[PDB]
Amino acid sequence: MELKDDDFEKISELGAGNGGVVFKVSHKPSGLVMARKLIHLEIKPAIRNQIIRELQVLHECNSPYIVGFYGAFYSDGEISICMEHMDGGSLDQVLKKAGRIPEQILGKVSIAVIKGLTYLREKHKIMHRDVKPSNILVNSRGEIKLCDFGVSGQLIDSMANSFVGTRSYMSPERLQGTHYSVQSDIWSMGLSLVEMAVGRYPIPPPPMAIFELLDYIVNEPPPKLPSGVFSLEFQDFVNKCLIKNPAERADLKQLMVHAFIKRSDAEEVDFAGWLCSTIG
Ligand SMILES: O=C(NOCCO)c1cc(CN2OCCCC2=O)c(F)c(F)c1Nc1ccc(I)cc1F
Ligand SMILES: Nc1ncnc2c1ncn2[C@@H]1O[C@H](COP(=O)(O)OP(=O)(O)NP(=O)(O)O)[C@@H](O)[C@H]1O
Ligand SMILES: [Mg+2]
Repeated sequence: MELKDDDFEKISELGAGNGGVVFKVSHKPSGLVMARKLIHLEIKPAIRNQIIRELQVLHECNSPYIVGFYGAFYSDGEISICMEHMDGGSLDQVLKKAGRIPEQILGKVSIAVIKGLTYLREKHKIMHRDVKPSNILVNSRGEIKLCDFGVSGQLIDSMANSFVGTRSYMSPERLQGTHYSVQSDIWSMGLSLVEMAVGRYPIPPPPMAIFELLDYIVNEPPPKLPSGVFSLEFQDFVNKCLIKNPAERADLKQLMVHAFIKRSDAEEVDFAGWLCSTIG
């Protein structure tokens, strides 16, 4: 869209994670209100421009289930990724205001997440590589969209994601040296669903620093939903997502026809209204 740091004006901070900070900004010359993610990396100009070059592909993403992209550029040691502003935030934020999320809302989220993944896989042959509650954004129109996926191979390598932060959604196969695949996103999604359903990160079942957590994941059995509160469909769905053997774990075709999804797809759920009310 042709953006440059002076076009912008800061409205407020939407939040920060381990690797960056996101601002709600005004893009003055167009009038657009967007979210601006700033990423700071101590890398040589060569690979940096390679990142901005690779990030340019986000322009060709165009799906109801994928967050909107406006442009990526570099300035002042910061890489800027400029997005559709999502007025409802991430599901990780909603989760703090709501404590936990209803399995009917979660069925809608799953249908969104599944469709978004398939879109990225069918249309761009990229895997998401970071499906978690904080990377699922919602807005007051009741839309549910994925962001922060691995569009840039250079950017992935530079961020050394795997050891940072306190929670991990990495799958067993990956932490045992397997090549990355869509199955690994299924595991992430199920672990996400469990976390959003019960209201806390499932591993371990009710201090653990990253490496122990990672060891715990490849060794202990997978997390499961509690015993009385959720339908037996929702927990078979989540169970089929968290099968430790990627061979057995369900795939997107299978999940899309699972009992839980068929029902959720039919249930008349007012997500926007549930949202503006849970957080207003
Ligand atoms: O922003 C990111 N992650 O957030 C961390 C920094 O706050 C981000 C990270 C990576 C690299 N990566 O790929 C996933 C596996 C782990 C990993 O390290 C990447 F390739 C990206 F393109 C990113 N941004 C991004 C993508 C789509 C939209 I629409 C908007 C965006 F901002
Ligand atoms: N397009 C957007 N619209 C509104 N809020 C956003 C948008 N993108 C990101 N955010 C918020 O900005 C904050 C940080 O996002 P982010 O930088 O990716 O850290 P994170 O994904 O939460 N954890 P991590 O990826 O490990 O650093 C979160 O609270 C998001 O909900
Ligand atoms: Mg994120």
